[PDB]
Amino acid sequence: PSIKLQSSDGEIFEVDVEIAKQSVTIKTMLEDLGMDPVPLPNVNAAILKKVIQWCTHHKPDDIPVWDQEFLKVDQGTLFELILAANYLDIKGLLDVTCKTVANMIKGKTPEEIRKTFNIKNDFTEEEEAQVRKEN
Amino acid sequence: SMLQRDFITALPARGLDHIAENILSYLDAKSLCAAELVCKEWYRVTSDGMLWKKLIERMVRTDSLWRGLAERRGWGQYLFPPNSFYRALYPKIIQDIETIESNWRCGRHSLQRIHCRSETSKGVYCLQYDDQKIVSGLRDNTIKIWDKNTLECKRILTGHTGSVLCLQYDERVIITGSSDSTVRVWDVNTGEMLNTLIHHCEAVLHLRFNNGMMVTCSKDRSIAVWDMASPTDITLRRVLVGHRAAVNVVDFDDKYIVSASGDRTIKVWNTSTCEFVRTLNGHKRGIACLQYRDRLVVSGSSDNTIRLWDIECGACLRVLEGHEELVRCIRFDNKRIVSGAYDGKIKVWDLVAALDPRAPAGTLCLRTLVEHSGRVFRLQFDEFQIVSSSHDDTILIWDFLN
Amino acid sequence: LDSGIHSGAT
Ligand SMILES: O=C(O)c1cccc(NC(=O)c2ccc(C(F)(F)F)[nH]c2=O)c1Oc1ccccc1F
Ligand SMILES: O=C(O)c1cccc(NC(=O)c2ccc(C(F)(F)F)[nH]c2=O)c1Oc1ccccc1F
Repeated sequence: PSIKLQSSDGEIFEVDVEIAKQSVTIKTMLEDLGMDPVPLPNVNAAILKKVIQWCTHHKPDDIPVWDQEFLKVDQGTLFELILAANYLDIKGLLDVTCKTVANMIKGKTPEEIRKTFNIKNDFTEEEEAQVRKEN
Repeated sequence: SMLQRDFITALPARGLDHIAENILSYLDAKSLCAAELVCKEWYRVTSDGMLWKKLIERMVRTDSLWRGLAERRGWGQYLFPPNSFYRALYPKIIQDIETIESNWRCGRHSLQRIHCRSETSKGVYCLQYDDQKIVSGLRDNTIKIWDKNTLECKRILTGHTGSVLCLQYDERVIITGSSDSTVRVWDVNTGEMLNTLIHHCEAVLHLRFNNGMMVTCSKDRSIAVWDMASPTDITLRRVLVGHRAAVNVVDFDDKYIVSASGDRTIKVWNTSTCEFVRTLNGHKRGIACLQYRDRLVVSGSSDNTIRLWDIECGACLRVLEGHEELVRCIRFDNKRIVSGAYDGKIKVWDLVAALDPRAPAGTLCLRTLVEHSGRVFRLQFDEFQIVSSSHDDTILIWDFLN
Repeated sequence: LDSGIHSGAT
């Protein structure tokens, strides 16, 4: 069977129920609340289509090659994917995106991390030296 | 879509602190230090998130070395005190690992010696230990259980009419094999004899059990595979034949049963079907000892050598030379091989180096340990210690943590 | 040899 998903824009997606129920949130709205279509006020059409594509392909240990290519997006889009995976309760998608952010942090100096994420250093000289002394 | 985004500030700002904490939980220690110095909010997320406590907990969960030191040093008391305590504790644990690894490499150790005080026939053929006790099988036909801390004898189990040659225990039973050709099952708590298996025609030289099944092997050149529904309900499943001499040792997992014999061969059997798989040739004399886990088989032989094998293709990956007499017992973990010989000597080998075909042979034996005055019959070890037993009627505890 | 192991000799 197919279930209609309704994005925050209003665009409706026809998705197989087995793919839709990878979202625990959508599964609850189907099984416990008996809702058709499934409104998703927190997910726009662009991210929802991206999420459906990920869910169909994963009908995940660490990050495979397909997921790395799937996550070759800007940090704003990666942020929106984390939010959608949280809102929809897709543990697999939340794990791969969070591991991806950690991979952008590891093996870098603090200044290299700042440059990666466009972060301004707001420590005072005394505070930074103290944090540096304690590690 | 924004080009860049401060995930670690943005997530707590919207009430999703745990997601930001989960991202940082993937970091190694040095990257966690780097994250601390990114900006004030990144520091607050790691601190309010107790990231250093979580890093130490993840290590305790995934590394027996960290797990063992948490118990032995007592800082595991605080796991599962502010964040700064765990940040300051982490380097103390690191240097504590490095002092232990240095002690293994240099053989700095303390020594405890149990005199088993055998009245007539001296010698300790087999042993297994935990943090509470050492269970030992003796040439005087008894099993003696020693307190790991006080070294005193807490229980003597009698019933065998010959030497206790092999043993293993879990949380419910001790199982022993003997020169009297029987296998016996004992209550590990009370010592009560629960079952006796009459089957082998000659001495039961080795046994292993796990997850409801047991393999026994004998001087009668056979292996017996048993199904254990309970300590009192043990059924013979299959008899494996094919060895042309005494079967001195047997080990197994869910994939394979591995046996080795005076006939100079190791034989591989399918655990599920008990069908023969392959013969490992290479040792020039009989094989006295063996351990198998994952894909690795390690064997010791009367030819004075140790051989490493891959179970799937049967290839010998490395020959270890150095022992001056028969290699009588051998164990390995993720880091080391520890072997004992007929000349009373114990050798520690670098397993990672031994599995690298580029490493030279002279760099493989880390140390030789000489404190037994007779043949070394059995040993077991972990990250911190070796426990060994000998024909000299002693059990030694070599402790590499000071 | 000890009682725990045996060779392939007769
Ligand atoms: O080398 C092995 O690892 C090996 C391992 C187990 C058994 C044998 N072999 C024999 O027990 C054997 C018995 C009888 C005959 C006979 F009658 F045909 F001449 N040949 C034989 O080889 C092995 O081989 C040799 C061992 C010793 C010397 C030469 C060998 F090659
Ligand atoms: O080459 C030899 O003819 C040879 C010559 C002298 C001594 C030995 N053997 C041993 O003294 C010996 C003692 C203990 C063990 C044991 F327990 F580990 F399995 N194995 C051994 O082989 C020899 O070897 C074999 C002889 C007979 C059969 C199989 C052998 F390989």
